[PDB]
Amino acid sequence: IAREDVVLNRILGEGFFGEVYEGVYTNHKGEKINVAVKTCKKDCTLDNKEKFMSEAVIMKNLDHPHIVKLIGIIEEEPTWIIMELYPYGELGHYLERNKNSLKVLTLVLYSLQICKAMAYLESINCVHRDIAVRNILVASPECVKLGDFGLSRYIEDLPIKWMSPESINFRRFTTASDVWMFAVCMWEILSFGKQPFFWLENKDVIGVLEKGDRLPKPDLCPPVLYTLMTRCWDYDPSDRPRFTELVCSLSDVYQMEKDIAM
Repeated sequence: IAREDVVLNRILGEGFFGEVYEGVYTNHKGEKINVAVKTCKKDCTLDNKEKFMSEAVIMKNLDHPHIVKLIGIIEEEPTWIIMELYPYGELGHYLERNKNSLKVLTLVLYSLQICKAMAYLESINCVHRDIAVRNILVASPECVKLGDFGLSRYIEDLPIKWMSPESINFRRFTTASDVWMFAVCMWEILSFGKQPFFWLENKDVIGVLEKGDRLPKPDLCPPVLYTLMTRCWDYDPSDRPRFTELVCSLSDVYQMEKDIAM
């Protein structure tokens, strides 16, 4: 991709490394595609440059239907990472807007799509750390895509309401802590974008969990899905389901629900 094929139109915001813009990419076929363009401060360390490109290389290579797509990378030295932009926007707002017309089948499907992307990351022992409806983008009513990795992976040695006990307490982040967090995101999806522990302050959260308390069953949540969430919320990471098993349970629930609705 040539720099002249991307035109920047406005500031989108500042991310962890720079300097993120909204732009238009023009295809070799001539199609105009809307894009986000992440940049890295030219006035920054060796190491941040490294990390900003490391992130670009992961997103480039994941190439998963339920992970947000990288369109290209301009390496030369005002570096642009060109990401696909999704005008349906964030899942949480999408679920809010559409609560009155969405069916449970659709929410199970979204949960299943994110689970598959996670099982892929799990296969390569790659920890995402940011599995939340605010960080998932609606490509189409048929397709959701998990967003950017949690930036804490770039900080040398917080979404507290989404995090496992060992993450909060001990800064531990494993595929197992991602499973805990995935189930919170499913809770959000089955609650139409409701924020987890919305009645608590961040400091309250660890106390409630130690006492064995958990997020309640969303009203429209299939019981099977709630007991599945409750297994993900085991204090013991090793007692938690792996994403591969989650993918099988969710597919089973999807096929069950699909028959129910037709």
